[PDB]
Amino acid sequence: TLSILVAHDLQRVIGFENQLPWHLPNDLKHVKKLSTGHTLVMGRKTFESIGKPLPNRRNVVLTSDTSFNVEGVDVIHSIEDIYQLPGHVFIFGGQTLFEEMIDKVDDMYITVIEGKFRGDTFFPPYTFEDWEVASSVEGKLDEKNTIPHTFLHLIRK
Ligand SMILES: NC(=O)C1=CN2[C@@H]3O[C@H](COP(=O)(O)OP(=O)(O)OC[C@H]4O[C@@H](n5cnc6c(N)ncnc65)[C@H](OP(=O)(O)O)[C@@H]4O)[C@@H](O)[C@H]3O[C@@H]2CC1
Ligand SMILES: CCc1nc(N)nc(N)c1C#CCc1cc(OC)cc(-c2ccc(C(=O)O)cc2)c1
Repeated sequence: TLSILVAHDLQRVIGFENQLPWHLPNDLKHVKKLSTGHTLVMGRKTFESIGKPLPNRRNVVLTSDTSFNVEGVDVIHSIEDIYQLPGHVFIFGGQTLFEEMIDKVDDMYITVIEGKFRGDTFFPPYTFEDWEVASSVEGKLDEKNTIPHTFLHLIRK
């Protein structure tokens, strides 16, 4: 399976100045649950924003840099390489990769952050006319998760 995995706000912001604009531990756990034991594919800038590979899953970075080498990271150099990756593969970021892959993926796991943040990085527009809602689960608010958020699993019609 090829899936998108993304958290975006009400205006599809996903990033600002190399950071996630919000602090939502529930969503980090969501990502850990979905992608542990599987594969994340991300563009070079997203990887550098993170700074290191995420544990207990395959980390694949897409770059044109033939010198790029990071222990624990597998490098690919073309979009076509993604399709040769075995198992459940999650397109993880950023804006550029999402723009390249949104018309190709089977389904999307979206965390909708119910706020309006300043951003410089955006998920591409999509329409629910093209996507069936397999599930929609509101995240719980608490001490450490203080912005409303909803977990969507959308499947291409
Ligand atoms: N929540 C997120 O996903 C976040 C992502 N990070 C943001 O991405 C922000 C905007 O840059 P963006 O172009 O969207 O970055 P991504 O696609 O990760 O990475 C772009 C890089 O992937 C590579 N490029 C993507 N498509 C291809 C491709 N088709 N072939 C070869 N390389 C790929 C290429 O790397 P390279 O310059 O080292 O060659 C390209 O410049 C950038 O400012 C990063 O900060 C945010 C923090 C939040
Ligand atoms: C974790 C945020 C996130 N949520 C969902 N649902 N989908 C995604 N694709 C991303 C993402 C991403 C890229 C990214 C950028 C970044 O720049 C600072 C940081 C992270 C990040 C931060 C914390 C953790 C963690 O503690 O588990 C993991 C990734 C992750």
